Amino acid sequence: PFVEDWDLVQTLGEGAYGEVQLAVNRVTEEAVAVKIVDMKENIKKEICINKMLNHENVVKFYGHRREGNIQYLFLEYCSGGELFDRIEPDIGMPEPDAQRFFHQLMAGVVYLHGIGITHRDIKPENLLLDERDNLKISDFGLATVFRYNNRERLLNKMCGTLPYVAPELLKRREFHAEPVDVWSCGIVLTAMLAGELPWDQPSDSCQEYSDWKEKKTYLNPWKKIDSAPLALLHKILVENPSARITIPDIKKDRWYNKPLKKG
Ligand SMILES: COc1ccc2c(c1)C(=O)N(c1nc(C(=O)Nc3cnccc3N3CCNCC3)cs1)C2
Repeated sequence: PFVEDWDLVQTLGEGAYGEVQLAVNRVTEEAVAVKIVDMKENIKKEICINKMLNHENVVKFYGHRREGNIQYLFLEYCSGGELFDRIEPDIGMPEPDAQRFFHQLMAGVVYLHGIGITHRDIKPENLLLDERDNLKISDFGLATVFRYNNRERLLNKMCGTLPYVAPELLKRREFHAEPVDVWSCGIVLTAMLAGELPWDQPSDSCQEYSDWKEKKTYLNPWKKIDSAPLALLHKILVENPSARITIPDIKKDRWYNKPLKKG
């Protein structure tokens, strides 16, 4: 119905996380997003993490309010919707659009990693667009601290979404946070340029993944991707996280720096 001065007008999504509604102030007409969670900390950590975020490519956190067993997180509304909906199945989107979104995604991720936070569930469904089609990273429910007091801590928990998770997450007891988020970004880039995900999961039991390791790029989705961006994907989707390209080096990539124009 409504929270304090805000009216909940439309459902922007629902799942195990609860539900997200578009809240409109009856007085000012201002619009924000409200995440409603049933208590039925988990949310405490998410709240603490959101409180430390301040970046143009990260969904802003305005505050929260508790009402019994119900917790309300006030977040930045993104009228452009989910990046997922800009990906035409089997087609993808124009390369210039994909490059722009990728640059913005990198900016957001560099920001997070800079403050010692890893997102852990980067995928098109969690990447939102504002009124100017600027990309914003959302959903910090799986986010965690991987660097504190200049000391890195390896991760061990299994979390994320199979098609987007890095292989080491499935094979190693402990692993570095950063290369996992980098890998997810590479899968997102693949989806944007091909309109399809490369594999159900990055395992040996997965034929699609095995095909990629053997470099069978004459197959989909790789055959749909231009040589320049494909060269970047060859550097990102590297099984060994230690050999995987880092963000500083992604920013030096030929395709990343290629001027593109639609149309
Ligand atoms: C215009 O159409 C839409 C459609 C969907 C959405 C919006 C606009 C919009 O602003 N949404 C917003 N979602 C958030 C947010 O923090 N969401 C969010 C937070 N916590 C867990 C899950 C979340 N979402 C589930 C749905 N996919 C995106 C992430 C902030 S704004 C979701």
